[PDB]
Amino acid sequence: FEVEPILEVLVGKVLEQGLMEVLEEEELAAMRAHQEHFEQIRNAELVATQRM
Amino acid sequence: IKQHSQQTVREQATQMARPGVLLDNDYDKEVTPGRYQ
Repeated sequence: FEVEPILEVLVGKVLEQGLMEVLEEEELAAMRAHQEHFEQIRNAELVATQRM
Repeated sequence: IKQHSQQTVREQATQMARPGVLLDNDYDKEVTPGRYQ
């Protein structure tokens, strides 16, 4: 009964912080991946146009 | 010479389910009301 409150508050805090951090990291990494995918197509077509 | 009983007063805190930091253990009980007078 002396450890009940610390336990409950810590458990919930850790779970919430973890879920929020995971969602934010996934979104940022996924945006970086989209930017990289556009950057490569752009460069390939630039090379083709320069050749022509 | 008679006998009388004494007891101090005792206090409680209630905290509701919080959308934030809180996770509460459930150690409660349920009941059905029935009629009232």
